[PDB]
Amino acid sequence: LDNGLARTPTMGWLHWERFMCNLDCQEEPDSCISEKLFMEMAELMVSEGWKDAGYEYLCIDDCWMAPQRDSEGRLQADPQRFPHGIRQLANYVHSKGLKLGIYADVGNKTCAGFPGSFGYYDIDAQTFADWGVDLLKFDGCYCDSLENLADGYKHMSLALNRTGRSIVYSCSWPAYMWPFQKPNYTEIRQYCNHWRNFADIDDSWKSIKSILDWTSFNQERIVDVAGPGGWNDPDMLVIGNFGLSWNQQVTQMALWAIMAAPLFMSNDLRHISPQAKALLQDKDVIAINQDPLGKQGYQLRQGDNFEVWERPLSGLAWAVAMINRQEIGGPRSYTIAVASLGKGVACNPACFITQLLPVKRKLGFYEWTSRLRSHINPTGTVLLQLENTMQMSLK
Amino acid sequence: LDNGLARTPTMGWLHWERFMCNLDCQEEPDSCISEKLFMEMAELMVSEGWKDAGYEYLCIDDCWMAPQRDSEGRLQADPQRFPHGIRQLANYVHSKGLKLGIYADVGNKTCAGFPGSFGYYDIDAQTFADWGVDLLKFDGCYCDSLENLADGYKHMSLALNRTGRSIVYSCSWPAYMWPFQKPNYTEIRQYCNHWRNFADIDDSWKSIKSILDWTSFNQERIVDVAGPGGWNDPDMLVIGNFGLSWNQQVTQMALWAIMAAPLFMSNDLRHISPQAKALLQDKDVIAINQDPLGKQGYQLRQGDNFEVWERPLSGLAWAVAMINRQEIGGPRSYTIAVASLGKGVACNPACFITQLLPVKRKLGFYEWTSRLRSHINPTGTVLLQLENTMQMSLKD
Ligand SMILES: *[C@@H]1O[C@H](CO)[C@@H](O[C@@H]2O[C@H](CO)[C@@H](O[C@@H]3O[C@H](CO)[C@@H](O)[C@H](O[C@H]4O[C@H](CO)[C@@H](O)[C@H](O)[C@@H]4O)[C@@H]3O)[C@H](O)[C@H]2NC(C)=O)[C@H](O)[C@H]1NC(C)=O
Ligand SMILES: *[C@@H]1O[C@H](CO)[C@@H](O[C@@H]2O[C@H](CO)[C@@H](O[C@@H]3O[C@H](CO)[C@@H](O)[C@H](O[C@H]4O[C@H](CO)[C@@H](O)[C@H](O)[C@@H]4O)[C@@H]3O)[C@H](O)[C@H]2NC(C)=O)[C@H](O)[C@H]1NC(C)=O
Ligand SMILES: *[C@@H]1O[C@H](CO)[C@@H](O[C@@H]2O[C@H](CO)[C@@H](O)[C@H](O)[C@H]2NC(C)=O)[C@H](O)[C@H]1NC(C)=O
Ligand SMILES: *[C@@H]1O[C@H](CO)[C@@H](O)[C@H](O)[C@H]1NC(C)=O
Ligand SMILES: *[C@@H]1O[C@H](CO)[C@@H](O)[C@H](O)[C@H]1NC(C)=O
Ligand SMILES: *[C@@H]1O[C@H](CO)[C@@H](O)[C@H](O)[C@H]1NC(C)=O
Repeated sequence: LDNGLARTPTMGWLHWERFMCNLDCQEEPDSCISEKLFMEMAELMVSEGWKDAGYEYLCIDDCWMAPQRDSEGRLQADPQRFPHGIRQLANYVHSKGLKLGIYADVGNKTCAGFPGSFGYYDIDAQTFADWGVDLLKFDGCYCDSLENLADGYKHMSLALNRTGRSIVYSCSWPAYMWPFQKPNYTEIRQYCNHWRNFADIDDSWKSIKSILDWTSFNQERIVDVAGPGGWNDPDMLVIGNFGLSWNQQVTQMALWAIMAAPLFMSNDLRHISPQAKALLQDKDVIAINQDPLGKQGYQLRQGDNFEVWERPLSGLAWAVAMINRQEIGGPRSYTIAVASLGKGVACNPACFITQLLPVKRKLGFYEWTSRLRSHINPTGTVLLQLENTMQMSLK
Repeated sequence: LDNGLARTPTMGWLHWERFMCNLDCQEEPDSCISEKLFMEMAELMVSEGWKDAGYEYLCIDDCWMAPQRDSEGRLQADPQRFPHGIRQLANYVHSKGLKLGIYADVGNKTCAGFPGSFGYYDIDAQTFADWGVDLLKFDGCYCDSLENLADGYKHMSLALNRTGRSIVYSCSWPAYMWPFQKPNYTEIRQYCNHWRNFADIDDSWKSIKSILDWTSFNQERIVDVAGPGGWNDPDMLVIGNFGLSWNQQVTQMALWAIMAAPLFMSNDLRHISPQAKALLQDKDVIAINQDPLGKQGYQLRQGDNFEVWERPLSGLAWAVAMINRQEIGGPRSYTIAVASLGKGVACNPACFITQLLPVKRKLGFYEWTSRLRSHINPTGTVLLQLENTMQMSLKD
């Protein structure tokens, strides 16, 4: 989308995976969807260094709205859970130097069953721009035909544009056309800042693998259409929650950098382990994700339960990820020829190699015909960065 | 099996899941299957308090033997990886106060392709007893028919008995029997100390869930046949490795106590986190597993992605596990009536409830008519212990 936004993948925090549609503030005041929850997160996004690492969008997913529209056709923030309304919440977020994201749906209802934006796109767009919303996640639930889906997403895109406010526009569009309708990604890119490609993520390794394999399998279709202003969205980071082992967490962070994915954490920032904080705030990895060239990586090869993914970076550099898919045994040795990496330009005549994950370590110079050995944990990933020695010497 | 062994589930360490069939001592000296590996583990089992916690079987899985039997048709310890042979290794293990486990296969070949024990049961049984072996894991690979499977397992059972040495006998029998017909568990418990119900296991939550669900599904056939001297084997503990989140590890430890399962760790004892050590060595949970009454627990109910498992313990005590199977969101609240627990005997007129996992915490006294609330993590488990207040007032 040509609105000058998301020139690098959007980063931030989205409540859904971690907190869901919890409406019981009586029994569960600390994890129900309320203005208090988002204020706490906003405070912490600053004080814990999340903003400094780059995460600046505090995003409300589903279940923020009251059951009915008001007498002027507007969506209403739930009276009990958001008594001070969205506007004040937006103001609070802006004062912390952050931006605010909200959620709506292209159909008659949101996925959780609350009011949809069908036949209200213009009204709803204006309401968001007025409050000071900076990002809209637009979901594809309860849409009766593919035609309405298309028009709806297109309509909201232009409806937002007319308001004159900069709003990052996030579309579940292509996800709702699977598998028997090929989405037009040229078309989707024209109207969206990023787009959800596949099924909802959850707190599991099964989900991550499912997402990775879908991406890699369909890579020819989706990789090249991504770039500054328009990204593929493999969904929220679930690092720091409950369902992933440490190695699986590392795999997500690494691969999301490779895929030039938006980085939306969905976790409890009040209760997050120091390791997780460190991984999610890793400077070097975030830098790979945020690489200004903005070219999405891809799976280079697979076999023997190993996977090699690579991504071209600005300054003729390269990120390379190696995944151990074998879910039995211990750290498994893997050896690749550096000549295979980066279409054979990366290490010609040579390249310097730094490991970024699971730990940072400078591995040194590897010439054009040399081999690299690593040991990768079951379900883990090794992430590397390759500087070409020709480029390196140039100032 | 009526050999006076495994009166409580056997505990120890088995190399397979963690180290597999690694034969490259050249490139990987520290994780290839060697005598050196097992000596290191033996040293550590003592010095790190594993023996004290109860783990006393150091077990060799597949890929210990040479490719060929010697001229007298005996299995040979691989010349490079076990140059001092099994007998010396056994001696070393005994001097540390531990016991030694070995692996063989009922068919023509082991799962990894090494010599099988078919037509050598007597010879092989004698070889083991001579060496000082204390436990045999007997696998069901490369068996052409189900009759041979049965006879083979029966034969080795008696072949071991004839040697006169006490040997814990572990059978993959029913696991390899399942993809054809329903196993006779009365028959299996006659000849086996414990029995594997599954193909294998791995370092994954997927595997744990799969094991739990099959066990609960088939609990009518299998739970009641278990008891002192004969146990259901849901396979190795994978805690402390790579593929499980902390919560999933807790779930495995808790449920393996409920199921009166053997506790064979498969991990690298040289590189294990303090947390994993603490959980694997947890005194109270091990005590539940090792409860002398020796009754296997069962799934009490399931629904809404919650599961309740319970186990009767001696002294009219009860262990109760509650699993959150929902793999999305956060700590989900769950509430049960204490009258439902322990066939309604556990908390009548009341019970004292202690939480053992994920942390230890005294909850208090609960009347027969009261409800208990917990919050359980996605893929986690809460493990409780219930003492009845009639049994408590009987402090005299
Ligand atoms: C509503 O839709 C309209 C119609 O597309 C949209 O207008 C477009 O806005 C973009 C982004 O602001 C304009 O692109 C700019 O064009 C100027 C002049 O040629 C350039 O100098 C700008 O360069 C930027 O990008 C560079 C990186 O690529 C940066 O280095 C530099 O610092 C600049 O930031 C930029 O390319 C575009 O011309 C219009 N298009 C048309 C046809 O008018 C408008 O933004 C939308 N409104 C809202 C509120 O969303
Ligand atoms: C080979 O197979 C034979 C035949 O099956 C097997 O003999 C059995 O051994 C067991 C264990 O040694 C014997 O069972 C015990 O018998 C005594 C005396 O009658 C009882 O006191 C025992 O009762 C309890 O007390 C013990 C507590 O100290 C416990 O050990 C025990 O679990 C009980 O709670 C117990 O029943 C049994 O008598 C024989 N059976 C027959 C028919 O001979 C032999 O041990 C096997 N040999 C080898 C080397 O494995
Ligand atoms: C998918 O959609 C895009 C954008 O609408 C198509 O590109 C346009 O094609 C139409 C012809 O119907 C032309 O009028 C425009 O000039 C094209 N615009 C651009 C920017 O290319 C594209 O052809 C469609 N692709 C498929 C396979 O249907
Ligand atoms: C929503 O509901 C109306 C009335 O039932 C229907 O005609 C319309 O097509 C629906 N819109 C979508 C996008 O599903
Ligand atoms: C081992 O091989 C022989 C020859 O093929 C066969 O007759 C015998 O049944 C096999 N044994 C088993 C248990 O598979
Ligand atoms: C299993 O077979 C044995 C004989 O081997 C017999 O005693 C017993 O009745 C059978 N049990 C069942 C459950 O069929």
